[PDB]
Amino acid sequence: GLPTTTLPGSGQFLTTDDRQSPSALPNYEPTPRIHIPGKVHNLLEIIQVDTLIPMNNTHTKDEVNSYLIPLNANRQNEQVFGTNLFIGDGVFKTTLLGEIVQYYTHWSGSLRFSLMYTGPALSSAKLILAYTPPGARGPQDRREAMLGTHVVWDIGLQSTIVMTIPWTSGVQFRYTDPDTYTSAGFLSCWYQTSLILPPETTGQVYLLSFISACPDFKLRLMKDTQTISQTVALTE
Amino acid sequence: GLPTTTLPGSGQFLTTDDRQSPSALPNYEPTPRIHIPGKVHNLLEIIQVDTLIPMNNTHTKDEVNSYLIPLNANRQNEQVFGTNLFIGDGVFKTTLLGEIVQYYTHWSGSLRFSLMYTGPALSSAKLILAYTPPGARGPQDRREAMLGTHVVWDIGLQSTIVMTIPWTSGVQFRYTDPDTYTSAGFLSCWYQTSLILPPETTGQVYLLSFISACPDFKLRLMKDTQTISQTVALTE
Amino acid sequence: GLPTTTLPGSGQFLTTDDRQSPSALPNYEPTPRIHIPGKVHNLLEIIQVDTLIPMNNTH
Amino acid sequence: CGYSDRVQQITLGNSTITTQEAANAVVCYAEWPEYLPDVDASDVNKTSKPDTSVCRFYTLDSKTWTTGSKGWCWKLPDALKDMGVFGQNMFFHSLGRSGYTVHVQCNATKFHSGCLLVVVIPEHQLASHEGGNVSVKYTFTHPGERGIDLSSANEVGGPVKDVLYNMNGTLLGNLLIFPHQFINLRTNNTATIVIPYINSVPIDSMTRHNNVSLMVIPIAPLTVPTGATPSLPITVTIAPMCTEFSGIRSKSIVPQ
Amino acid sequence: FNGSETDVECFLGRAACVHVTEIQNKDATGIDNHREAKLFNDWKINLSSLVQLRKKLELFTYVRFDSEYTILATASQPDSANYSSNLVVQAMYVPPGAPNPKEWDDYTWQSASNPSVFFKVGDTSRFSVPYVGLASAYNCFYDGYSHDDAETQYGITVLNHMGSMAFRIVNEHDEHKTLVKIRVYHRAKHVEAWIPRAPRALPYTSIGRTNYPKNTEPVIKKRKGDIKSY
Amino acid sequence: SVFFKVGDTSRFSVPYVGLASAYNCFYDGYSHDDAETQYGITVLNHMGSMAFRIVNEH
Repeated sequence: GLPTTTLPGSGQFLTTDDRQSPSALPNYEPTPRIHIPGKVHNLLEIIQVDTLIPMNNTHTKDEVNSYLIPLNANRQNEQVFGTNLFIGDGVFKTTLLGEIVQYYTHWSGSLRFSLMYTGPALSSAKLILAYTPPGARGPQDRREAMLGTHVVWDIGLQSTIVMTIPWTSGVQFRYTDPDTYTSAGFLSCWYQTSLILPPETTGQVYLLSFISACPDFKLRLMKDTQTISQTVALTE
Repeated sequence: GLPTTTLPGSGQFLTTDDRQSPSALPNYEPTPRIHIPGKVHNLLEIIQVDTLIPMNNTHTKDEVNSYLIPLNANRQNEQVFGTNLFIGDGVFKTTLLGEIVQYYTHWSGSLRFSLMYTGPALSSAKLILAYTPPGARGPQDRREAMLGTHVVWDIGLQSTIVMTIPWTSGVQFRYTDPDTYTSAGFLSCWYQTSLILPPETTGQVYLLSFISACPDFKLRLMKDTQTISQTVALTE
Repeated sequence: GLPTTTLPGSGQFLTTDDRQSPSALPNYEPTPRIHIPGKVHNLLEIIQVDTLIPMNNTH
Repeated sequence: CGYSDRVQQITLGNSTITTQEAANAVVCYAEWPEYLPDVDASDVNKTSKPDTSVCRFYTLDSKTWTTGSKGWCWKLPDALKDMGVFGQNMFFHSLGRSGYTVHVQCNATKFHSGCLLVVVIPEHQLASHEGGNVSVKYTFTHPGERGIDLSSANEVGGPVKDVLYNMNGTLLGNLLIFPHQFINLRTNNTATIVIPYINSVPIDSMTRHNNVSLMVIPIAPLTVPTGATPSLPITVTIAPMCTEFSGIRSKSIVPQ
Repeated sequence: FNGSETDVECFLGRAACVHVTEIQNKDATGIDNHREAKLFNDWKINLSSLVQLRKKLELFTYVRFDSEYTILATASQPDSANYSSNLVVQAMYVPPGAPNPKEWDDYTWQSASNPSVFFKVGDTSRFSVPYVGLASAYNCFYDGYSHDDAETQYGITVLNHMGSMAFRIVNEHDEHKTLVKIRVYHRAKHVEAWIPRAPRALPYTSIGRTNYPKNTEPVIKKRKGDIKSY
Repeated sequence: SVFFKVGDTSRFSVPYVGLASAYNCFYDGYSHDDAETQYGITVLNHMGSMAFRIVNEH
């Protein structure tokens, strides 16, 4: 009674196609839906949390000290931080933002860099931390960083320093293929003055660095995510 | 629940059939549509532009002088132009109107022949240019051209001469198969008087000839467009 | 989403069956229809004309 | 009173050109050079506005149209590299939006016969002198202020100097669907082309990417009356209009 | 007329044979013929092969597609006899910015979010890949390299990559010979073109680089006699 | 061009491809007094040309 045609692409098996399929248990009430806290609808609220950054991961075996940026006394106009802002590579790879951006593809959005001091109450220091945009060669000292968009937010009365990281569109998005190009962004910190330790301190103090994404974040295409060239078929 | 029949022509693969097909990326926002200038919706506005005609392409190697119709002094009642108006063949083949009409098939529409003089300001000449319709033998001299639909629009005060080319329907359209029949139209130019050069000029002056299609143009069926008997499967 | 059945007589090729079929030239304007005289809609007006009869066809 | 051609003061910054003979204007397309790529981001703006101090008429070196001449080709956003505040904004930032206004003027007397073709070609990719599976390494592409200089200056390793294929594989008289205007010495002596910004990406580096090649080429050869000089000058001026840059409150110093 | 005959969408939207290829499946290694055209094939899609040797799309500068690859696979080894016993062929559209398989039994045929289809040999499969473009339009005709920095490759400009098609066979058992020919027909939908461009004189000599070939013959025709016609 | 399995069919609809406004099945006249295409067969109102082949090997 109903005439119909064929379509090329018959017997097709798209893996990815959303088609309603009939039920093997057509009449079965499941265990009913209850309310449990922390309901999630999006990975944006997953990556809204400042995790931490391993910056002092320059020791061989991985320990707790991988996150402690070491601060000594009587050093000024010299290096504290320094990083390429290529998330999914280098030191940002093993953050939660790390494997999330390793999951997808081309991304967009501003960030929320945070920074926090671990030292004595009666200690003071001035730390210039500077951002240089992608496509610009990063500064070589405290001088050239100060001519950049320098941030002090000093140590001695304030511990938690947050700086937003504005995003700039390059070729419409961010390159997500493995290269060591140097146009990803650059953040680094310098002693504006020497660290003033309290008397008979005799050691080191440290900083703690966090990273996350502002609500402006964007994730566009999805990828396979090998990361180990993965194949294990072990079942029990 | 829904009874249906077959149709002969099942498993058919029409190459040319507009059928909506399911998406391999069913959920992916693309790079969004922005505005960039020169938006095109039709080939009519492509072929609305007077390009140029190579008329002095009677030299062997192709140079810049292929478009320069040569004008000498002390010649009158003799040849300047002369062409069969078979676009897609001869001297009109390598115009933009050329490969566009080589793309389609049977065509229709009036044209816009243009003509422009390249000489000194204090120079004068009378040039009769004459059109004869398709199906008529073209004139042999300035006399027989003058009894045609003669156009002077002289040289000495006016440089840019445009003449519309009216279209006449033969057997309902224009023959688009390769033959050297002589019922395609004929346009040619004659010196009504000798070219009056300025004193101690001692050389040649030239004319520049353009062609395009008026908005009355029409292109009806599409063809394969070999033009070289084309096959190259080189991929990199 | 749309359940359907079979019908016996599938893969059938009726020569005489009026079915709409897809176009090989899906987008092509033809030579347009003009008016020419003597339009015919039926063989009745063909056979309405007295032709002639060969009766002395005995040679 | 009498002839009243638009020859009044087009003064603009340090530039006070106002040299217009038959001051008719052809724009590239229906789109004017326009500043705003969007409205806002629903935020307070510190948007880089250098149009107060970029809109100068940066002229070029003059070039001598001889009888034995073939053409000249400048890569337009990279012709103005070593010059102006626009060039220092070009190296100083990375990305910028630049609409241009090009005014090519040819000094010619009443007695000189010839015609020129100016043409603005968007994204003019080049054809090599090798002509194989290799092109110029972008050292010979855009010398800046000097052009490719097609007129009998042949070289090796870079682009071809063939003028009929116009480093493109295309054809000379077929080139006019690009914006163009003919300088006819019977009629005019100058030409203006109004170039809006053109790129598939709304904001782009001009140090890396060559938006526009500008070609001035003689279609008809120049026949001077004998006893005069067999050379005529070509002067080209660029006024980058409604020009925008990206690196706001960001760029400190990059020397090169 | 407002009829879709001479407009842009009808102009480029026809389906054309690109990328004829020929694969098989033999064994894990078996006889030493593994790598070139056997057991799998990657294409790295590029309309630069046989859109009449890049002409109608090269007539414009900026385009935007919405592609419909219709993969026609067939059994070159006599399908009439046998060599077709449930010969399921696996196609796969590897998107740009994703690793490419280089082996038949490789991890990125079954990996995560790589659109792969399965169909019987001698039947077809229809796709609709959306506009996967880095720029807002496909820069078919681009001036510029990728960087003055590290610089990805060269001004081929594979930055606006479209995709990479991968074809292979899921079958086994070396005792026999089979051969499968795969022929993909690209079709572009909703084609929006910009910035008309003068056509080429010669058939090309390279992909991506707008080079005109050396040693040329005259592309334009001499007059039959003089400026005197007929 | 269409592709179908052997032993199955394929249905077309070619529109009126006529040079004249009707098919001149019964025409008096040649093609020209000029070059003249062929003869008063009158293949000028051509309908088309069907081509059949096999895509296989071996």
